[PDB]
Formats: sequence, C-alpha cells, structure tokens
Amino acid sequence: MKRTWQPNRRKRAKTHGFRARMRTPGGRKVLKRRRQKGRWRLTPAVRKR
Amino acid sequence: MEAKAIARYVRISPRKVRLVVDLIRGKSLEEARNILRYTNKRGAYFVAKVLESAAANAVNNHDMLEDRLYVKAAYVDEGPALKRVLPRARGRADIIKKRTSHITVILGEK
Amino acid sequence: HPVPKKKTSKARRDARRSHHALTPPTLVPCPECKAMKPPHTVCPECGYYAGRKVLEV
Amino acid sequence: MRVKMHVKKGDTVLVASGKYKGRVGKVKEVLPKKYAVIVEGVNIVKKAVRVSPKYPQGGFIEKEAPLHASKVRPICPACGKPTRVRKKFLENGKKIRVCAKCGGALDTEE
RNA sequence: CGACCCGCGAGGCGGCUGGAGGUAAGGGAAGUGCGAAUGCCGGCAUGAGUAACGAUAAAGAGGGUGAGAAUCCCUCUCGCCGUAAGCCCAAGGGUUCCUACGCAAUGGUCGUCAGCGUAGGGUUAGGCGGGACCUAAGGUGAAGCCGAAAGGCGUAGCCGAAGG
RNA sequence: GUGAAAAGAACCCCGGGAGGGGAGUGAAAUAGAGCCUGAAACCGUGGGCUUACAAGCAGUCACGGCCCCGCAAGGGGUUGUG
RNA sequence: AAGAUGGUAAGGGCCCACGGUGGAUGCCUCGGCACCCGAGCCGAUGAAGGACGUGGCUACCUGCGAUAAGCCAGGGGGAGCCG
Repeated sequence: MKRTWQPNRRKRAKTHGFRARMRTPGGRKVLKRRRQKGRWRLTPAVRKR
Repeated sequence: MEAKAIARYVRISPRKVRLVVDLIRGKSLEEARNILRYTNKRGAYFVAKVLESAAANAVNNHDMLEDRLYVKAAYVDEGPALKRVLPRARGRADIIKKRTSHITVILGEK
Repeated sequence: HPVPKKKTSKARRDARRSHHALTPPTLVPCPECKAMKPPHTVCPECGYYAGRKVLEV
Repeated sequence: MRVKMHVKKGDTVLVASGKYKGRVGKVKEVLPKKYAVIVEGVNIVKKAVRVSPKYPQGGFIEKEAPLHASKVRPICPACGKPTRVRKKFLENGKKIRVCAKCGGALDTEE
C-alpha cells in the first residue's frame, strides 16, 4: 500500500550526484571526506546512461 | 573378502534410510533384492544401488563365490548440511537445513 | 502461547520412536514362472491369472 | 638463485640425492630453478586420446631442482669461482682461478 | 590411555597416534588461571519427523522421447475470465528475449522442463518521441546594493515540458 | 597451511554421472584436492553386565551373582536387596 | 501339587573398542604495531582523484592512453625471455 520508495530517475540526479554536491559550502565536505574515507568507490551514481 | 561399497554425498536425510536399511540385516542377497524392489518409500532406491555395486566388487575383484553371499553390517552416517532462508510473517526470517547422508555396505561370506 | 518446558531426554526421546518400525512386504512366486510377486496382482514378467491381458504383444 | 646465478651449460656433477654422478645441464629457468641434468625418471600419464598416439606413457620429465648440482668439473671438482684478473686489454673473465681449469672457454666443449 | 611420588594445586614414568622443533638447578618482567554478567562470535541438539505447502476457477483418458515420469510435448472430451485473468502506449527494470547443449544448487514436492548454468547469435529512421526553435511556476545571474568569514537578495539576458 | 618434487590418479570393472572397489605414484594417501596434527558437544553399527509388582535431582556405604586382567596374592566393569 | 518359582528385550541404561560430523590446541608466515633517523609540498606548460578503452583468442587486478601487455636517446648488467 505505497510503501515509500516509488522510484524516479531525474530526482536521483537533481538532489544527489555531482552538480548537487559541488555547489553548497556544506556539501563539498561530503566529497572531500568520501575521497579520503578509505576511498568509497562510489554510491550516488546508481543512475543510468 | 569383506566386499565394500560406499555411496557418499547423496542428499536425502539420515533418518529416512534408518527405516529402510534395517530390513536388510542378516538376510541373504537373493532375498534382499526382492524385499527391496517392491518396498515403497523413496530412500529405498539409493540402497538398491550400493548392493549392486558391492556384488560386482565381490564377484570381479576380490574373487569369491557367486551365490553364497549374505549382507552383513550395513549402516548410514551423517553429512555436511547446507542452509537456506524462509520468510515468516512480520519480518523475522528462519533457517532450514537440508541434510545429506553417507550409505555404506560391507558384504561377507557364509 | 502453549509453549513447552524442560527438554526431553535421550532416554525418552528414543522411546517413542521404538514403535515406528515398519514391516516387510508379502511375496509369493508366480507359478507359471519362477520369481516373486505381491500375491494378488498380475505378474509383470510371466503374464496372467488365466489369460494374458498384459506384457508386450 | 636470483638475477645473479651461475650455470650456462657444462659438465655439472651432482652430490646428494641418491645420484652422486654428473653430465651436462640442459635448460635452466630462473624463478623456480628448473633444469635437466637428465637422471630423474618419473611416470606421467598421457590420457590416451587420438591427438596423442594410442599408447604413450611417461619418462621424460626430470626437474632437478636446487643449487645442489655442484659446479664445473676439472680434475679438482672442488670449486667455486672468482672473477677476472683479466690479463689482456680489459677482459671480463668468468673463470675458476681455483684448483684446475676445464671451465668453459670457447673450445669444442662450449 | 594408564593401580609411582606431595596433605593440595601438580610433577614424573610407561603404551598408541604425530612429524620438526624444545630448552634449564638460580634469578627478573606482566595483556598471567574463569560455571554464572537476560555476557559476544562459532558449532550442534530439544520441541518432531508433528504444524505447514500461500486462495473452494475441478479434472480424466490414449499414444511419445528416456536410464527413470500423477507434474515435460502433440490428439480428443470437461470447467472458469470475456469491461476482464484479452490486445496497444508511457514510467520502472536492464538483463537474458531466440536457438543448440545440461541438470550439481535456486523452483517451499518431482522433473528428461524453465525466467536456472557454460557457448553462439539479435534491436537499421530527411519524414515516429527528444535535441541543432520557443516560453510558464521555479532557478541562475553582467550592473547595483551587500554580510565578523562562509554567504544572502536582484535589473536586462540565459537554462526550464506529458504546454505552443 | 597437500608434498622435498606434483609424479595431482593412463587403463579394466558396477553406475545416466556424481561416487566407490582394484591397479599405479610416493618414505606415508586415514597426506588426495577445502587435502598438516585434528579435541568436546552431536549421531551411529557390533561385543560384556543388567530389567516388563515396581516409586526416584542424583549418589554413597555395606553383602551376594555373573565378565575380565592375573603363574598365585590381589585388583577393575556391571547392580539385586538393606 | 504349593515351589528362592526362572532361562525372554517393541525398547532403556553403564563401560570398552571402531568409523562419520565439526573445527579448537601445537609449529609456521611474503601482513601489522610502537619508538628512531634520511627526507619533506604538487597545481591553469592544467593537479589530487576518476569514467571508458588496450594483449592473436580474454572474464578480473596490475602497467599504459588512438604511437594504448608501448616509442626514441644516455648509463649499468650479462644471459635467457614475450606481466
């Protein structure tokens, strides 16, 4: 009965991604911390083509 | 002498041939096959391979007589299980174990 | 909700199971041949009661 | 047993394997130390398929492994080898200045 | 595995399995001995060969290929959907759609069958949907004002689609 | 975490193949491919004592009947009654 | 005829042998830890870090980039090699 995942593909890219992490002064900490965590290979690129 | 035959890594359960292998202790081999053809209970098909392997071993390689052989001391032992999951109604998952078996028969002369 | 208590012994786990032993079948020989058979059926190697009805014409 | 190693070919003697004898060495590797001073007979199986002949069998695998093959044998086989005194217009001289000298000059024997 | 020594924790000495390391009268230094914390990771039992096999739209028979079939293939009778359990497009999935082999494991049963396992093959646009054409809510933003730093508002212009 | 070396099982015999019995390699395959030694819980197959009028977490302390190791002396397992 | 009346085990126990399941102890280590010393910035001549491609046949790591298991010069090395 609509159990709260309900996928869409432009919403994956317009909130998560590269152009949404390299804009804000608090979101560049996320990339600069996942590049030295122990090298997350990466999560947010689940999107296609 | 002391003809041996072992069926190893055959998957049924080790308590569903304790019902069947107890019917062929102390019998002769001409009458352990007729008691085992018309028996029911799948599990009595795997035991009807190992006597017909042990008969060919005792005839060919170990050089005994042919029709004087009686089945002595047949038994079955355990085997490594393997686990899978069943989902069970509000979350909680369960583990069932599908076990294997080792049937062995030794065979001797009267 | 009706859950048990103390786990049963080996000596009484293996006393219920004393009564589950199964019987061998009953066999007689086909009289036209020389083998076994369950003693009220058509014989699937030698053929009949009185008149064939089976077995590979 | 490295980039630094010894034998090119030559009448190599052996010491301690139940062999105590010696002749030429044939094909030396590096990182395992594999060669052939052919004494070792083994019995490899040959699988009897028509790409092979119908009945071939083993023999020709030896693999004398170690540094165990003591070195080039003049009348004093007891030898290591030093390097040049070079006695010419700048030789390089990889020769046995120890006891006696049948040690790999450009003659009929290599 | 075992009927010599100390009161005790413990030492010896014999008998099988093992396969290359162990030290010792006298001293020194601490991650120094466990049954219990609804203690933590790993095995294995008890309940038990019982409750269950996920819908009250049912099935039956004859010939096939095979080592082997109530369950896989064709022929003939029987029942349920028929405004839907039948065809056509957008989301979303992204491998296996089709053929030739195969059955160890997954299908809560079998299986010679498959959406399962290894190998080979298969989606063709001037004129169909979207870019080299526009703009809406919103976003970004020369100039201009700003806010201890990071940053916040904003004119023309530009990005923005199941709408022109 | 096999073996010093793969020499890691050619070829016959049951089996649809798995898997096994013989040959053969090796100083040894109870060292065979999840393979150095390999314990306890857990589950089995053969031999010794014992029980279907008898009441108890369990055991212990006596006496008798079988079984075994003992040349003989003496000892261990087993449990019927108090 | 009134006898301690007893030799049977669908099954259960204790002890002694012989096998399976399991993975602790012993012996090892191309992997870590803490103190010392040599040393201590790269970047719009476009960085740190990545996508995709490259072996005769290739799934994955390593090396390289349309010249793609590589090319041209200088030195060392002295014999077998095409990760």
